[PDB]
Amino acid sequence: GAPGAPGSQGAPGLQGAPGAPGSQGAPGLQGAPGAPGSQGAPGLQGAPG
Amino acid sequence: APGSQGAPGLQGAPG
Repeated sequence: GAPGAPGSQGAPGLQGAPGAPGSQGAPGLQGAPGAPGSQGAPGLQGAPG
Repeated sequence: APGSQGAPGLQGAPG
């Protein structure tokens, strides 16, 4: 009578349950534009001479 | 363009 010669090993060894990390976009470090005080040629308004 | 607005006559007050 065959003792079933059991050499059965289950196949649930799917180690990775999840996958692995994915990249993502680094946010944007804005340059902080706040200063509007540009030039106006400090030459005493627009006098017509 | 820092320091770059004088279009009409800026810095031209001759009075």
